[PDB]
Amino acid sequence: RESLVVNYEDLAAREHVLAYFLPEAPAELLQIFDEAALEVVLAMYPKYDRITNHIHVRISHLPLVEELRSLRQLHLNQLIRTSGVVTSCTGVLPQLSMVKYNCNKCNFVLGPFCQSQNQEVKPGSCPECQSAGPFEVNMEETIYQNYQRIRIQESPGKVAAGRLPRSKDAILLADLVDSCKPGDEIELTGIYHNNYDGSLNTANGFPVFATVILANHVAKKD
Amino acid sequence: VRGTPVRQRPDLGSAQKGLQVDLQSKLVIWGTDVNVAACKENFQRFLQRFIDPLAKEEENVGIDITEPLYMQRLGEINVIGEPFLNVNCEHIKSFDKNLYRQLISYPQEVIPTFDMAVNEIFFDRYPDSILEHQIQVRPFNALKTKNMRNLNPEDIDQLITISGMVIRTSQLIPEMQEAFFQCQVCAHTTRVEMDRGRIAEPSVCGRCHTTHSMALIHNRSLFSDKQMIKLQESPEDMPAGQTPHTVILFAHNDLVDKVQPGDRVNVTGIYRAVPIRVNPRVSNVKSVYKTHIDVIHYRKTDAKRLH
Amino acid sequence: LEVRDEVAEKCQKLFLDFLEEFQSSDGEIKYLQLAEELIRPERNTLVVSFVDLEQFNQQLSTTIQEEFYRVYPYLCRALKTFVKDRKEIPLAKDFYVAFQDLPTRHKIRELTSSRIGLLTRISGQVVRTHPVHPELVSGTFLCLDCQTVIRDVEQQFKYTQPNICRNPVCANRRRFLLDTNKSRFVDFQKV
Ligand SMILES: [Zn+2]
Ligand SMILES: [Zn+2]
Ligand SMILES: [Zn+2]
Repeated sequence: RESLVVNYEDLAAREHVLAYFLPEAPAELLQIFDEAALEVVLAMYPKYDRITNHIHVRISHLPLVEELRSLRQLHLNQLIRTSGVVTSCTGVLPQLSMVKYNCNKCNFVLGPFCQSQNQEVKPGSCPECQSAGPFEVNMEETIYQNYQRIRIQESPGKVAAGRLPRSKDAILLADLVDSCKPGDEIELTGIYHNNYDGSLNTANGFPVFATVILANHVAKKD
Repeated sequence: VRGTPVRQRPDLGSAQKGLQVDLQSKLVIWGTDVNVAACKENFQRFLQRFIDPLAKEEENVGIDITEPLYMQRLGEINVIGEPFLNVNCEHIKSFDKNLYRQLISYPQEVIPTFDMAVNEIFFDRYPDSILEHQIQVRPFNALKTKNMRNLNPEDIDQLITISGMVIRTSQLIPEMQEAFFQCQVCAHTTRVEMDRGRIAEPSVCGRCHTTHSMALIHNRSLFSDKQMIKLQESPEDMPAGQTPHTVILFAHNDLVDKVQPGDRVNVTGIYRAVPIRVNPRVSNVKSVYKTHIDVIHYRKTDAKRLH
Repeated sequence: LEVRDEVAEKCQKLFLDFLEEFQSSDGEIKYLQLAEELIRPERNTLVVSFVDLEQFNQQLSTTIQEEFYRVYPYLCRALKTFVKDRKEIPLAKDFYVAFQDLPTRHKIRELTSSRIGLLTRISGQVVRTHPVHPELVSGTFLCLDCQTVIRDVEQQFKYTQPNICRNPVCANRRRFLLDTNKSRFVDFQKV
C-alpha cells in the first residue's frame, strides 16, 4: 500500500513536540517521517525495498477543521484539515518524479533529479560535453508518480445565508489518486500551498497568488 | 605461471585488439599468420631442444655446451634473479626459419608468446623460484640491416638490428601505467590500467554514484621509465653521396641508462613510424611520418674492437 | 561514507604515539621539547630523526618510507594534534614533518619511477634558486553558474579547479572563480 496512516491524536499524546511542529512546517516533517517510516519498514521486511522504496505518512484526525471560506494567507505553508464536495477530478496523469534527461548533442543521460512540486527541474550543463544546449526527457529511464487534480467546494448545507460556495484545487500524488470521485463528500488534509508558478506576473492585474492544496490524507464520508 | 605479476612491456608498444581470424570456412591473428598456440609450442620446442653445433667454448662462457643453451640460461636466471632472457635471432633462424620470420615481421605479437612459453618452462621447472616479475624474452642479432635508410614503409613495426654510436641520452620520462582515481566526495579509490595508450577515466563514482567526482591523483599512480637515445647510425653500406644518419631510440624501464654517450652499440628493436602533430596544441598530424626505434636489446659486443 | 585510508590512519596513530612517548637518553620527551618551539609564528615544521623513528617502531618507519607520499598528510595532521593538545596555536595553522638522518642515500641516476611517492634522500649541487612565492595548496572555488561554493579542493602541483560542481543539477566544469581570501597557501621555492 506504500502509505502508513498516523493518528494525529496518538502522535500528540505520545510526542507533543512533533505534533506541535507538524502543522507549522509540514513539508520537512513529512519528509522526515517518510524517511523514518521507510527505515522501520525495511527493518521489519528487508525484502520490501524492491516494492516501493518510499513510504508516505498520512496524518489523520487533525484537531482544527477549516472550511474553504476561512482559508487566508495566515494558513499558507501549513497542514490544514477541511471538508468539501469533489466537483471535478482529472484523470490520473503521469508526473515526473525522478527525471533522466537525454542530452541531444552527445546522447549522454543526465541522471535523476527530484522533480519537486514547486518549479520545473531545468538541468544545467551536460556533464560530458558541458553543453547547456537543448535537453529532452528520457521517458524510458524516468520514473513517474501518478498525479491527479481535484476541485472541492464548500458543501451546500454548510454554505449559509446568501454566500456563494468557495472552491479550491487539490493535488493527489501516487496514492491518493482515484480515492475520490466527482460528487463525493470528503475531508481533505494537506498543505496550503502557495508557491509553484502562479503569481499573475503577466501584468493582467493585481499580484495575487493562485493557491492549491497538496493533499496529504483523504477521508470519504460514507 | 606461479602467480608472479606479468609486467607490462612498453617496448612492445600499446597493445592491440588481438583479433583472431579463421582462415577457413587455421586460427591466425588478424593481419598476421602467427597462431599464438603454435608459436608458443614451437618456441618451447626451440628453448628445450636447441644445441649450437659449431659453437665455441670461448664464445660461450659458463655454459655447458652439450646441455641445452637456453635451459642453462634459465638456470642462471633462477640463480641470479633478473627475469630477462636474451635469445639469439640467429639461433632461432637456425632452429626454424619460419619461426624466425614470424618473430621478425610480427614482434609485438610473437614476443609475448615467447614470454608465456619461457615462463611456463621456467615455472614447470624451478617451481619455487621468486622473481619480482615474469621473464621477458629479448631477441637480438637479427639479420643486420646494413643501412637504416634502405628501410621501406613495408618494414614498419617489425624487428630490426642496427649498429650505431650513442650521441646523446635524455633524462628519464615517467610513463604512466595505472591511473589512480579518487572520489572528491566519498574518497572511494579505483585504478585504471593503460588500455591502448588511453586511460578511460571513471566518470562516475562506484561508491556514492556521483558523476564526474573522480579526480586522478598523479603521484599515487604506477609509472614506467622511458629514455630517448639519439644515436648516430654507423652503416656499413654507404652509397655515393649519402651523409651520416641520426636516429632516435626509446628505451623502457630496464634499458634506461644502460648506454652512455660515445658507446658503440648494436641495437635490436621495433621499427616504429609515428605521426607528428603540426603544432604542439593541435591534433592534426602531417601525412608524412617520422620513424624511430623502440629498443629491445643492447649489444655492446663487436668482433673488431676491444672490450 | 568518506572511505577511510586505514593504512594511513594507522600510521598517523602510531606516529602520534611515537611523538608523545619517544624519549632521548635523558629520558624526557625530546619531541615534546622540540614542539614547544612550534608555537612561535614563522615556525611550522618539526624535524624528526628517521633513526629515532626506526628505533621506536621499525614497522612504522618502514611503512613511512615505503608509502611516504600517501601518509605524509596524515603525519602532518598527527603533528598538528600533538601541538594543539599541548598549546594554543592558531586553529588555521598548518604543521609539516621534516625527516632527516635517513640511513640510505640514492643517486639522481637511480631516481627512477619506482621511487615515485616513497621517501628518499639524494645529494646534489645547487645550480640556482628561484624566489619565495606563496603556493596554492587547497582553494575554495565559487561556481559561476549557480554560486555554489566548492570548498577545499587540493592542488596537485598544478592549478586544479573542481572536477564538477557540487550541485547535482549543475554540471559546471569550466566556470569557477577562486576565492583567494578563503584558500590556504604554503611557502614555495624551486631550486
Ligand atoms: Zn552532452
Ligand atoms: Zn564517491
Ligand atoms: Zn554549479
